[PDB]
Amino acid sequence: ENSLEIEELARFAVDEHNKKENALLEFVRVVKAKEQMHMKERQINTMYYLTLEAKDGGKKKLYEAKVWVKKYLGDFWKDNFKELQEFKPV
Amino acid sequence: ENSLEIEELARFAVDEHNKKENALLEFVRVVKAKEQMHMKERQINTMYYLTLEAKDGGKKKLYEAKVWVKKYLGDFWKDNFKELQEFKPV
Amino acid sequence: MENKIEVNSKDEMNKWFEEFKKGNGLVDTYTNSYSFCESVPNLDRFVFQMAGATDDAQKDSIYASALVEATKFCAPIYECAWASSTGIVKKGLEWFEKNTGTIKSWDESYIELKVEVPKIEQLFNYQQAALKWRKDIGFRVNANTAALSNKVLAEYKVPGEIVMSVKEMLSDMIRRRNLILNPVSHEHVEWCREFVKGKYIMAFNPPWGDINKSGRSGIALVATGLAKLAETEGKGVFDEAKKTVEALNGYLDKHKDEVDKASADNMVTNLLKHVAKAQELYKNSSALRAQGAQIDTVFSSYYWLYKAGVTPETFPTVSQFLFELGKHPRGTKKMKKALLSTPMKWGKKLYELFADDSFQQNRIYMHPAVLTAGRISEMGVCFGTIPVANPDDAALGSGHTKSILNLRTNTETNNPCARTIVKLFEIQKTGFNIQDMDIVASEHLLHQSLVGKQSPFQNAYNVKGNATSANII
Amino acid sequence: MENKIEVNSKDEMNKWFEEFKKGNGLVDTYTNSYSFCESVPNLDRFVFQMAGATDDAQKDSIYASALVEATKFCAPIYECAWASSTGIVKKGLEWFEKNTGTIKSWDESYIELKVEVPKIEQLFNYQQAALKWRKDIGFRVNANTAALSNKVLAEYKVPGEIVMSVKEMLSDMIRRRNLILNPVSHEHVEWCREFVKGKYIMAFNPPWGDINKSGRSGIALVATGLAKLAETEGKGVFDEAKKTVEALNGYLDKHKDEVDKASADNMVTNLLKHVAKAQELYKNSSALRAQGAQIDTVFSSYYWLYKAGVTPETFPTVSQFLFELGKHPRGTKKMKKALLSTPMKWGKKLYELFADDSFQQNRIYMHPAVLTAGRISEMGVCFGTIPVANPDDAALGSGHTKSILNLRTNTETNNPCARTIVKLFEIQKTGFNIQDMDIVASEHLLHQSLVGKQSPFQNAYNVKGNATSANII
Repeated sequence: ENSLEIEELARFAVDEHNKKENALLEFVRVVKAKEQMHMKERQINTMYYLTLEAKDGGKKKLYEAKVWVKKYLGDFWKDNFKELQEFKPV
Repeated sequence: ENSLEIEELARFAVDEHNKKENALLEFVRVVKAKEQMHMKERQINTMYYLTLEAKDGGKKKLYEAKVWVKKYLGDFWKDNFKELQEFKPV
Repeated sequence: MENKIEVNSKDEMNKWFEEFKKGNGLVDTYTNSYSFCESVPNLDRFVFQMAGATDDAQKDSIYASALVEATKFCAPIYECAWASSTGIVKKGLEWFEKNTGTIKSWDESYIELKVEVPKIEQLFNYQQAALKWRKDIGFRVNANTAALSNKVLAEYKVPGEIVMSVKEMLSDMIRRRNLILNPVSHEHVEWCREFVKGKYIMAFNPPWGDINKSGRSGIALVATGLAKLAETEGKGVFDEAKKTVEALNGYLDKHKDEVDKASADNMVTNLLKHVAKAQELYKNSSALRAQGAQIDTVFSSYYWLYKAGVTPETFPTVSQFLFELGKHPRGTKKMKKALLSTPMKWGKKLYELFADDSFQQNRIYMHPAVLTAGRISEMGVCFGTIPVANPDDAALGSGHTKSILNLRTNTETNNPCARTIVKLFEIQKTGFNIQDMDIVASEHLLHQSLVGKQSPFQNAYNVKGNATSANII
Repeated sequence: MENKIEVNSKDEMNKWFEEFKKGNGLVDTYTNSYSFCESVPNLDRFVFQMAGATDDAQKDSIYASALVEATKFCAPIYECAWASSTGIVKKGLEWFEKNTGTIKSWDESYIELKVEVPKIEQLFNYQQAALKWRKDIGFRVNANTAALSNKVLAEYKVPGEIVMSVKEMLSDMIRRRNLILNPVSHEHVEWCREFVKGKYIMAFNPPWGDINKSGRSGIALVATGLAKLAETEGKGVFDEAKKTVEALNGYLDKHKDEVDKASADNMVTNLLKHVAKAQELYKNSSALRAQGAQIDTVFSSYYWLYKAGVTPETFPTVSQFLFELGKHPRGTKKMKKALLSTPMKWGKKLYELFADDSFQQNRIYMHPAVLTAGRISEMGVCFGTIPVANPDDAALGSGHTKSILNLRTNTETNNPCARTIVKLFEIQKTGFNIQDMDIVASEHLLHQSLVGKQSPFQNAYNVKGNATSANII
């Protein structure tokens, strides 16, 4: 359900940070997560606060990430959108 | 051709006097007449002063008549109008 | 000859009028617009003439003569002049070429409408086309040439001496309108009238019985009621009523805990059905198409000019014709004779447009763009009053029916208009049996006077209310 | 689900809108009507993307995305809401059944019009029908929902930074309009243009050769000349083609003192026949039949709704569809997939109405009532901007082309409209070969802005003047 999903967002977040700042962070594993969802019939808005582990050359480091997800369950097209809104080390 | 034309107006003069003023005077013949006409393209106004002889039971006596004639030479209807304005003995 | 009323703007017009007025000595003592009427027409003798008359020809003659004498000198000179002004002539005749499409509904359907009854959309199209026609050529110069959107007057002052004669007319008009019905009871009408104002509760307990009770024909009483009300109080009722149900269904939502949600769900549907059927009944009502059959004088005149193939150059002869026609009473016979024989070809064509006997039903239903001999008088007031080829001749006088509207309707002069109309009516009454006539000129003129017309050039279609519901005081 | 926009009157509308505005926070900083557009869309990246793009699919994708982002948040909410309001939906859909007859000209010829070029009378019938449709259901609530009968702009105010880019567009528009007009020689056209301005005498002995000489076309060059002049410069010439004729009939037949009246009397016929024929040529001129193909968005939309068998109850699903379609750029393929796969009965029917490949000639000529995939966007702006089932979702943004017309055209904001159009145009230019396209959307939007459209719901057919003859400053 949820635990089966976060790790994807974590990898996404790292992969996004790799591009945003031109680096070679390798995702390790996730440790903390804090979801906050707002559903309104068709319109869904989920904000995720992530705390994850990532490698930088070899040493394992902690990272406080933050991701926005906007969804819209449509009759013809279900829309999904992700946006790493913030990514900082712990 | 006036002499061939005018007198008809006299006959009219008595015939009205017979009716409007309640009498039955009989026309004999006319001797004097004085026309005065004013034309304005389509609009014509002729005033006639006639002096005529008429029988009243038998004796023939003179009468000073007066006739107004208003004409309007139209393209579709030529209009004529007569009106005994005065009829007195002489 | 050629149109000697050189005007294209109000500026030229006013000057022309002031120029004409000083040399002729017009007055408006007795008339809403300046005219030659210096004394209220006395039509007394024609009554006694009509009484003494025996044969019908003489009676018709007498009536015609009376009407001419009435309308002879009381024509609205300013507006009449503007109506036949070179500018308005050109623009008015032009407009038809540039807008043949919008009017195809009745224009190209002409030959059939001569005999058959028009359909509502044709009337609507006609009226719309007229209202646009007025706008497109900038016809309005003052109030006497405007399009009225106001409401019919309920209070009409006439001297006591003729009151009984007026109420008598209305009483005969009302009787005619009742022929629209072929009669549904009045209580239903009161019920609807008070119902629509915002009283849904009534729906629960109709005094007659149940909401669905039917009449004769066996159609919903509600439908006939609203249908009736719309005629007497405008198109709006179908919204103000349909509205009054929303408050019900609303009220049926609160008490959905108390009252059923099955046989009550159908009350709204039922009533909405009755509103729909009522709309459908009102759509085809005689009252509406009769209301719509009302003729727009100047528009129909210019339409007929256009149809006759008259140009801004041949128009003076037409004006001269109408003048000579209105100047002195001359029968349909003489008119038809003179129409053909003229060298001008329009005279020949225009005659072909007539459809007098052709109609079968009540003539009131004939489409307002259909020319007939009797309707020629509609042109006469536009062009005939003043012969454009020689305007001074207008002083001679040329009477056409609707010129009676130029007379004053106010207490200052003791309403000469009303007096005249009444007199004519009483003449026709002395001469003929009114009941047996399709159209009574005087009644129609009164009906037009009652919606507050004061010039024959006003469009009184957008006026609102039932004119026969007026009060005489 | 159900239409959450219960409105039947302007007051109710205004209440609903005022209610909607506060809860959503609309603005009109950049738009003529209130909208969600709080920032002029920056389409810079799409250019560099289009440059970097290689395959065509990605270019089309980029363009679509750009256009969406442009139109995403700048929809005129008031008018859009009014357009999909229960009342206007009801009346608008109803109107087609009540008037199926009047529109048969193009309605029943649909399947033919998918492939064939429409005839002028079909276009005329369509436009008139549109104007009637607008009139009959009381569509007009404000200027942004009015029908323009006004005038094309001669001066078009734009920021300096893009002037040359706009002038470039017009140069490409002018170029196109000239291919519609072609090819009869120019000297003849000058002959006419200078002739009407007041030098008739040449007519006696025209310099090109003989008055009746025919060229490759089987008819007198005069007719083609007049037709040309009329095409390039409006109907008015045909009026001067009667005023300027006074010298014809006059100098030939009337002036017995100057010119002959035997071999010259027939010369009057000579040119006037060509004037008549010139009107006949102008009526069917490519310019006019192209001009008449101009589309009325809302009318065609509702027509397509009617043809699709949409009811006021199935309408919300259509609105939801168009919304979801406008929400995020998604190709025609997916569009058709979604059209077919839906449970709704309209989708397949609506799909069957497409006529993209069917057409043969230049798309500019396609009858305005023919649906095509590309033309879905015409519906999108009426129904798609606000999903009636859940209007609050409108804040998400749903872009459809013509919403660009909602943008402001004044210097205070530096004409974001012009900037946008130019941007899209340059994107299209970077991505594709403009010359090889039948219709350039941005150019069309500009041309619409040039005739002074300020909302996609205005009918700009009765506008007068040539929009490409404007000056950019």
